[PDB]
Amino acid sequence: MNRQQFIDYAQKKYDTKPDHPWEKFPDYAVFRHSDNDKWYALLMDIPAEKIGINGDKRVDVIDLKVQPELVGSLRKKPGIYPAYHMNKEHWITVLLNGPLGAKEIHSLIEDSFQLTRLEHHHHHH
Repeated sequence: MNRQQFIDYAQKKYDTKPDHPWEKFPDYAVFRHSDNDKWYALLMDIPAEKIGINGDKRVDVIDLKVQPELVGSLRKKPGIYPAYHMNKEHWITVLLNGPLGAKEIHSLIEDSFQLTRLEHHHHHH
């Protein structure tokens, strides 16, 4: 899967525009819904050695939010490495330059989308 596809896909399904809070990182892109509040989606190129792969070539990865019980299912698939941040089950690093298929990624995102749905609750009774 190429980044151009990810950027066009997000603007197509998430209709969200890229953001870069840190100017020292213009190549970094962050997607978030201000109408949903609470989310995590960042795309950045990190060394292949930072994902556990021996290769020293740089690769493109994106943050994927999943449920604590579906982490084993998604994390079981190869090419997907766990987040190196403080969390792990909440956010999972996915290798776009990996063996992951475009249709396979779309299915996984659909599952994460359910958690990024707008208006989680709003009813007096």
